[PDB]
Amino acid sequence: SSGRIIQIIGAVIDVEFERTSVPKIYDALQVDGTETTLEVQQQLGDGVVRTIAMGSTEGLKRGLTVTSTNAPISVPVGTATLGRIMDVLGRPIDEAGPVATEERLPIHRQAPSYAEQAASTDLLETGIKVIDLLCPFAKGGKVGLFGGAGVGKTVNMMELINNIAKAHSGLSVFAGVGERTREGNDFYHEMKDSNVLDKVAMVYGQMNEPPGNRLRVALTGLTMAEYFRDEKDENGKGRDVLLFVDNIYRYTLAGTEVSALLGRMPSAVGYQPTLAEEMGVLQERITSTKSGSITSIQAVYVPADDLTDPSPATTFAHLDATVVLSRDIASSGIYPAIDPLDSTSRQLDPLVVGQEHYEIARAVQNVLQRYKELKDIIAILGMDELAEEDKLVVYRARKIQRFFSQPFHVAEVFTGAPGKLVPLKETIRGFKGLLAGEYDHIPEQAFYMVGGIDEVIAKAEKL
Amino acid sequence: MSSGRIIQIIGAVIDVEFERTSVPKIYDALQVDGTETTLEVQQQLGDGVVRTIAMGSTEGLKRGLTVTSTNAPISVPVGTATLGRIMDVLGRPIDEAGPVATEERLPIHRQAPSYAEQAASTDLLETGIKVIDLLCPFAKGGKVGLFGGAGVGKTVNMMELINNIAKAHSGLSVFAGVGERTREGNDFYHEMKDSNVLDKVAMVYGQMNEPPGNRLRVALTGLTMAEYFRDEKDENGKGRDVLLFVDNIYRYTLAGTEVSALLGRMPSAVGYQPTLAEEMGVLQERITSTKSGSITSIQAVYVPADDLTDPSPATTFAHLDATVVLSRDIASSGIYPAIDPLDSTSRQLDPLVVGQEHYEIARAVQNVLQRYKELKDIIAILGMDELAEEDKLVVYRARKIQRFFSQPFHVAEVFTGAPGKLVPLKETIRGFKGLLAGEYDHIPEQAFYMVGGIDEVIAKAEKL
Amino acid sequence: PSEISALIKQRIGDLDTSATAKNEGTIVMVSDGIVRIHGLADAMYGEMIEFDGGLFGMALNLEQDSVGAVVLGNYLSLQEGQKARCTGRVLEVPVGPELLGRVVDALGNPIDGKGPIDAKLTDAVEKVAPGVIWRQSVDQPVQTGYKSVDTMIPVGRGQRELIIGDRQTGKTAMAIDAIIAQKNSGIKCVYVAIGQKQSTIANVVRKLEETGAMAYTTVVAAAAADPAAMQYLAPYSGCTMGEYFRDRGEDALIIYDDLSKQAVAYRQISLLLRRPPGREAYPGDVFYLHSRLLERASRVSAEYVEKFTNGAVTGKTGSLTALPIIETQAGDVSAFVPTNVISITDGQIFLETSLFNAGIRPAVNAGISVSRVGGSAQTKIIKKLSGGIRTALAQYRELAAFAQFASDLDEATRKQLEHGQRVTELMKQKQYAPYSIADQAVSVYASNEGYMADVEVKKIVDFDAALIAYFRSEYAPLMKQIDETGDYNKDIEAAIKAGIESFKATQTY
Amino acid sequence: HSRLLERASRVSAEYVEKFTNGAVTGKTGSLTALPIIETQAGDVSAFVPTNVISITDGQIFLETSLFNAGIRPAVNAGISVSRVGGSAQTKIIKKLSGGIRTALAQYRELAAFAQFASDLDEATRKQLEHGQRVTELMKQKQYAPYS
Amino acid sequence: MQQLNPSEISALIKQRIGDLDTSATAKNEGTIVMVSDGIVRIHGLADAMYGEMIEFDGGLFGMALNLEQDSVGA
Amino acid sequence: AKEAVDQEINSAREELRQQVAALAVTGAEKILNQQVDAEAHNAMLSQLAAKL
Amino acid sequence: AKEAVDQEINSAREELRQQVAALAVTGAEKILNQQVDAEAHNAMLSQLAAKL
Amino acid sequence: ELLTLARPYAKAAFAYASEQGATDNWSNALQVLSAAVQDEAFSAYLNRPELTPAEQVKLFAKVLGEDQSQAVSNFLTLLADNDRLVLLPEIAAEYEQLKSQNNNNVDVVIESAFPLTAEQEQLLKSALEKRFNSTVTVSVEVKPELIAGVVIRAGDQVIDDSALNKLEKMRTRL
Ligand SMILES: Nc1ncnc2c1ncn2[C@@H]1O[C@H](COP(=O)(O)OP(=O)(O)OP(=O)(O)O)[C@@H](O)[C@H]1O
Ligand SMILES: [Mg+2]
Repeated sequence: SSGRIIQIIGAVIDVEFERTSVPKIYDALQVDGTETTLEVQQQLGDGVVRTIAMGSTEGLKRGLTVTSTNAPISVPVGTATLGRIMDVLGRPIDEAGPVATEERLPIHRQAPSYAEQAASTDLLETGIKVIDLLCPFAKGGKVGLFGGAGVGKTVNMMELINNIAKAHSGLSVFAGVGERTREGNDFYHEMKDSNVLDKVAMVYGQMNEPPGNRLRVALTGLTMAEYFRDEKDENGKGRDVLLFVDNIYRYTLAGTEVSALLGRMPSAVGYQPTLAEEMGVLQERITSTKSGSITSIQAVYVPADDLTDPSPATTFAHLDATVVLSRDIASSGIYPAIDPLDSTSRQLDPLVVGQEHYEIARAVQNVLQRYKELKDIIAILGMDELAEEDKLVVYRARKIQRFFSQPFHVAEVFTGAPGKLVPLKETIRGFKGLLAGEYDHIPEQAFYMVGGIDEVIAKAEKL
Repeated sequence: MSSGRIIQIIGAVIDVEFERTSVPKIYDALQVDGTETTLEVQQQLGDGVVRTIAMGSTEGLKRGLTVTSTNAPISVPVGTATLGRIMDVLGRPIDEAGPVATEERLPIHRQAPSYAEQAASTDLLETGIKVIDLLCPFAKGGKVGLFGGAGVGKTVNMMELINNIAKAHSGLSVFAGVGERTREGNDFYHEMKDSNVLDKVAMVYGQMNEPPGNRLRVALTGLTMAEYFRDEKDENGKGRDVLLFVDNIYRYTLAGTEVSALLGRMPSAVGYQPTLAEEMGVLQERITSTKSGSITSIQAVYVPADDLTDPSPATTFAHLDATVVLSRDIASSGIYPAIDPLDSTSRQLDPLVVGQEHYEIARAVQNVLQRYKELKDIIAILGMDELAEEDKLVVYRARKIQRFFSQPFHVAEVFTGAPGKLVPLKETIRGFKGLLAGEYDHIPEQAFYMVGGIDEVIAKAEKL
Repeated sequence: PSEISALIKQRIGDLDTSATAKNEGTIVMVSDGIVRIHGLADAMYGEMIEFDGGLFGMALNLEQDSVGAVVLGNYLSLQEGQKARCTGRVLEVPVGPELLGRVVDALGNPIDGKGPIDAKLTDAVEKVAPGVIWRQSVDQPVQTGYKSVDTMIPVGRGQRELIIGDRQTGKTAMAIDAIIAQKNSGIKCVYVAIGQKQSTIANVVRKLEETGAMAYTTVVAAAAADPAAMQYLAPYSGCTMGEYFRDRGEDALIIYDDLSKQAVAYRQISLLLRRPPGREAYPGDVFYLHSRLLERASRVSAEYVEKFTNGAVTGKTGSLTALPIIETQAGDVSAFVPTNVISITDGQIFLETSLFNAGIRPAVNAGISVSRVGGSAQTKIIKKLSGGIRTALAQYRELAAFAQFASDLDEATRKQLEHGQRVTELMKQKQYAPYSIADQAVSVYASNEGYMADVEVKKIVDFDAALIAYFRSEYAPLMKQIDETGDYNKDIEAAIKAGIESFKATQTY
Repeated sequence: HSRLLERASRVSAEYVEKFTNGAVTGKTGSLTALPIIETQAGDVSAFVPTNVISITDGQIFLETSLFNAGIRPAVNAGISVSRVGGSAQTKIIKKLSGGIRTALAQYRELAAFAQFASDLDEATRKQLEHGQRVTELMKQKQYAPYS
Repeated sequence: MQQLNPSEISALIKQRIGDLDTSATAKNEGTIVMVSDGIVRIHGLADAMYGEMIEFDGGLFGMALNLEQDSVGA
Repeated sequence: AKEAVDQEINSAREELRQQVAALAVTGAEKILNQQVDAEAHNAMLSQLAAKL
Repeated sequence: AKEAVDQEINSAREELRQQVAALAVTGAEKILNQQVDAEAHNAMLSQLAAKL
Repeated sequence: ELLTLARPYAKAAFAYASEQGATDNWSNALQVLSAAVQDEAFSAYLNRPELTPAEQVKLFAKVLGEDQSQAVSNFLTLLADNDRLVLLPEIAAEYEQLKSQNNNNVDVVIESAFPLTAEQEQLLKSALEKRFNSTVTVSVEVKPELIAGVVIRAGDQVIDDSALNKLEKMRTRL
């Protein structure tokens, strides 16, 4: 009772079976010639099925026998994968020998039930000025990184990685999704020289494989994160784990590719109508739970800097912060180079962050946005013709921008790789003083490339 | 033997089979056996197969169920008793006050009026509202474009129109609610009732809670009602001349797009039905006057997206004859109605239509109102006394004009006391001409406000 | 112990009482919760269908030879060959006041982990609006605790009013806060959530529980992890529960979430049925789809109430007010779906991104937001006192450009500008802080009395709060009486003004 | 396009060395490619441009009017960038390019007021003059490359 | 496969079962098959010309548009 | 809190019944499988025919 | 308190499990009531299902 | 679908054969040709692209032997012209449906766990006669994997006595 190759067109495959013996959806189909594998997409009656090829699309012969597994796609999981890089099938692609474990789990579980949402919202700190002041995180949150091409975004993620690793036994995981493999290799080696791989797991989809593979890498990473969170350690509560999405947009595009060939009609942009279904399927399995939590970071690309179409629209209905990188702030020499005026979080709320921090954020928003709108007239005439009012405002804004300059903990070579991870409370103190004007008598340079008030004062005194 | 059985059902479209020796024609009426739903032949699919639409909900229905025909298009009750009655598209009472009294039934469809019956003359309807009566006179058997948002007294204006046409010209009134929202419909009913005018109008609503076919055919329903009343001859012949009120014809076009899409036919340039102009016309040509009787139309018009070049308003203007627009500011200035006497356009605005002197007078008024409008900004900014005293005279005279164009309404009598005043031309004309002569530049603006003819104005002025 | 053993045995002996001669079908084709089945010649249109796995399905396309039906539960469990079976019934869900404090599925199945629900009554989800003859006008107001809202945009029991705006604009917050204000209204409320993150859903749940108002309240949510059909039908079910009380002569409020989203789901479903697409892939009936839903909510003529009750109740009249929400792309109104929506509601409210970005909380643009129901949806006193705000806000919004200007302009313009700036700021408000109509009343009185036309703008909110507390303490019986009735009387205004001038004389702000 | 450009990159010396089966050891392999995309009315939202941009290492753009402004070549530095950065530049050129980029950014900043050099700041005028000079410095003929 | 020809009609099929040729007086008279919106698909007129006026038992006229292997659209 | 306790009690009280019933039906399946009575086959088909 | 009461109630479900095992073997005869008692004795012979 | 396409041809064939009473002959021919098209070899030989309709028609005549008719040949010709040869068996099936309903006979399919005796089969035939049909066509089937009982299917109509009852009790308990 083995099926055969009956029709192949590009990325869509069909097989005949004996009508009594019919494979169920989402179960693997074994090419009897090669290692290539097929996933069920829909059952075409008469023992006819439609499938997508996991692996190469070569060597294919009409009328070649193929067998099944009668079971969904399961790959090994567990601590025997940390610091190893796997394919979409969980095989060693790092030539580091085979995986050590046999703990294999399927990849199409259901979203966690309603009753098991973490009954309370949480918060996460990063020790980073602009973020922990203006982009708060909930443990279990959803984070978007928009734009940024004159700076090392991967450097930023790796900084967060060192943040969480030193901050918690909670490990980390990244998934290659349409990965610009140059940057992927760079990240791999730089994490390598960081000597931090024990808390990291690697799967790559690198713009070279049938769309299904790049679709499913996301599920793979999801599954790894799930299981790893579920390992309740010595207490009954496992570690809270972190995820890295190479790009959500490529996840959308993976399904977008062959949707029409699937017989699916186009959507409002020509897209796949199952867009929202798969999107929610993805997101709803990323939450905080009664025991443990899982959060993720999503490297976001924006087409032509346009957000007013479904592809980012659907995503936005699932994130919790919109970190939008800034290019000319990098041109201003700022290390993080993150815009301080557009990035937001839904987490900016006095009830969750306290009142003082919230109101400080309010005031800094106001001062920065007011300074921006005076740029033109300042250029036209000069500082003098402005009233004495807002001169201190200009100085304070400039000092704020300097204060945001945070030397990186892990670049290994940008300023010596010095970590700051300053407490939120100390930064609150410093920005409170600056808003009050406690130090509105010092050149902004003293606030540059440093952290708390102690560093600023020491720098100002040394010079 | 006309019983046919259901063969296929999707959404609202319905398919039946019949015997290849007895096949109903298109637009025939099918009553489902054992239920009160009705089917409408759209296109013969051969093999005794017909594709039709349903009229209402479609639930519980199952294939192979027998359905009969009528061998004829839809017919509804018509007659004198139809006034003060609200029926569906099928002409079936929904007021829940007994069945329809008449036994007279007429099919909904008929061909376009004959070229021979187009009356060889074109004259004007008399109204007593003193504004259209000068600036945008209505033809006899014309189409009046109406625009503006709600809350400006649209219902009120319709009230007064109905009152006048029924009173002087003994006109009969028919109103069709295309895509109606129930609440305002009920309010309009209660208004029909309190203001003692319900007894003279025939009412049918199609709600936006119904499949499109209902909404499409209420139009032809009311149309046929009007046709029956007009062709109903009076003593010595000469059946009445009647007015027709229809809401949001744009909704009509939208419902046409609906049914065309449901048929699985490709869209049009914007995406309307490609046949749009066909139904638009079919609506239009049955709106005219004849050698016997006449019909005139009032149609609520909404311009989606403010596109004067959109296909739907473009096709509308192909049949529009006069345009009337309603203002928000003017009403806020306590002037009622709030008709902008500067945007309203009439095809009938020609010395060959209203006569020579009337035409010139109207043109002069338009000039004065313009002139003052561009005066306004300077009056605001650079003061008032920095201008030509003739320009100031223009200002005062235009203010008098605006104060004067509003008037009490006989419908306003029950509203706020103050019984309205009916006024024809040849006094409005004379009074306005005298005002243009400046012979009344010795009187405050108040005598012109909430008042009838110039004789009344002078009476008040002397008494003021 | 042995109790259940007897219970299970006695229940069992009640079954296999006969052999059924049912008519059913079998599976031919499956794709994405969509199944083509063969057989079942006789079938109700839109019949709910059962399947060998215990799941259920909704039949839409009755083609001449087969049936297409959509999975209601979770597919990926069905294979061709398995046999369907119709229920001889249409889709039906339970209702009942016991549903309060309960959270269920769009099918009406508990999700609160509170066990089964003892609903004595179930009803078909799909019905028709009552006869237009059974409509009587709207006069009873509905309170929002939002001075701008309750002043310029009155809301009457049984009216359809639309909140609309762009994204992350607190629209959800607007709905929920409006819900909160129903401590004293005596009405009940239903929240319909569509395609949402269970996290957000649970946060709303927890917050409501903190308010405790989840006792005259019921809520159902079609989250983003749910079958599209579930989401599509859910608002109709919510409408069904509302109509329950409405037909009981009761008055209530319901709220939708993202009718656009459920429209999207319906688009996808229809598309999978190989139906002819419309503009932007939207089947035309979307207009019909929404409209047949919205009109089901209104305020009914008490005569209809009486006749339906068959004498059970005679005094009151039922009502149901509809508060839907639409999210927009960059504040467009020309999009097909919103365009359809607009002509349906009895009034609309916009949210402007910049205002909230400018920190204007709430960020409503009154400049275009209207309510064509007039003052009939306000109380007599508010009906009286709205006009000052109306005209001041007008004048301001025409001539607000002079902010930096008026260093040489005429004084009257300056005074009117200050008036406008102050009153504009007056509406800035925080969530979860509803204003009683008495609070709104004292604020408006102080406004029109100009007793705030002498204080700096930066502390207007502080001024107001202080005044609020001052009256609340000193003159509690007065506001008591006010919100008991809501009538404007010279004695009342004299007492209010005396209190105001005392406050000014007394402790400062 | 993906599987096309994906093939273009630089490899490890070990990879090729084993590929050559040890025939070569020292050198490492590399390959750079340049694709050309033609625009309609300079639109960027076009489908193929959208894709290719999403793929590439970065944009290099040229504006018509600049070629018509005599700017030959007519590079638009306002939008063309490389994620690679100075890492592929020698010490000296990276050392120098900074103030150049800064001046270009400044001049681009004051574009809207470029037609009103009568009431602005003097220092702003100096920045504009510097930008003008460096702009003209970016002119070059054809077939004439520079050491 | 593809949709049915709008010319495969049980009557016509049975007729060809009786005999294939001599259809409708060498196709001098045509019988209507498909009806929608002033557009008529007709079976059985090969003598008919493209662009020809078409007489009707209804006393009306038809315009020849599509001469096809099995049927004619007008 | 107390209501939560009650709900948990009820959840366990109902849950146990499910596995109990599963065990019972497995036993019933075993008994029917050991049952090899085609006499019962004849009797029951005759019974249905009578019901028919 | 929840943990204590649930753990002890759980501990009280095993004697109840054996009880209802007997009682479900007893209920296993109601398959005889499923029929018209075409079989009414096939179960009393069988006790091989003594599981849990 | 495919049945939908087959419909009209079945109608025509049934009408004609009934009008000639040769319905049995056409049914036999239909079975023959259905078996024929079932053959992979015969089809592949038939679908060879170098064959005008005449080739396939005469091939069908040959494989039919001395059983065809001029109406048969015309039918084959017309189907070959539009190449509807593929969906022939469904046409045959519908044709059987038409003869059954026309003669008012109903065909009934019964599966039993144990094999049956003609006594019981006649009893059931009588019983379904009391179900008020004209005549019945019984096709029995042994299904010992079914626990017991006889399951009877008349189109959409089904009656059960087997394991399904148990499934019902389990769902009931839950
Ligand atoms: N008046 C107010 N004062 C303080 N905070 C407020 C106020 N109004 C709203 N917010 C805050 O703004 C946040 C965002 O609003 P909300 O999430 O309701 O927008 P939304 O449009 O519902 O989002 P989405 O579009 O994702 O559904 C809320 O978390 C709420 O706490
Ligand atoms: Mg929301």
